[PDB]
Amino acid sequence: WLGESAVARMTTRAQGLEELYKLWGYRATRIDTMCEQPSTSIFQCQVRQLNWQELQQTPHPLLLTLQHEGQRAYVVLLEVDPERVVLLTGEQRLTFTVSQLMSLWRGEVTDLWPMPLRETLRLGMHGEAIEVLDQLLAKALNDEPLKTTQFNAELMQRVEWFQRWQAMTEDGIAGQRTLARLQHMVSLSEPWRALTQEEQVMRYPEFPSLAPLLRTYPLAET
Repeated sequence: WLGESAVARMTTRAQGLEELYKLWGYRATRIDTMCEQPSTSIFQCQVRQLNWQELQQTPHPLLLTLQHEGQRAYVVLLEVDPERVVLLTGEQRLTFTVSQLMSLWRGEVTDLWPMPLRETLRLGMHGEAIEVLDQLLAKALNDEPLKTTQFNAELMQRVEWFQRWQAMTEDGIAGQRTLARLQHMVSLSEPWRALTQEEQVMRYPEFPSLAPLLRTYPLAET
């Protein structure tokens, strides 16, 4: 595996995704780690091809596919900067330089993120989905939520402010492009940040007790 056989511990995507779900605090089933659509919980799972510039911009951990002379292996990327990536193998925390990463990674990632909002939300609608919209927008904008259950005129102005920041049409409707960007960037909880930032209260590869996945979506009504 060039010189680093430790990185290549997890040999299937399902094994890697089981580990990636633990970073989010969840115990995943065999169905969840198939990464097939439709989703079986509020999480989205997508395989994508990234370049290194794109990988550096990831807003949350990813599963990297490593390839070496006809073999595949899978490792969790926990954090990344221009010089180094921090990898989780299911047994060890490793740091790789850019050179080490590029010798083994050919672009493929599998990305998991929570996406509880999967239907268009617009002015006049109300319900738990609107409260969740309100909370995610405050998190993305780094400011305060309205504490509203109603998609009102002021929430609409906040959708537009997010839309303009993200270079998307500023129609004030939280439709597919707007909710997909919002929920890939931020989540209601990000337990994985506990592993990023002496010595450690919970040392990897140990995890605290995991929760079952959330398998209901918040509703909204017209």
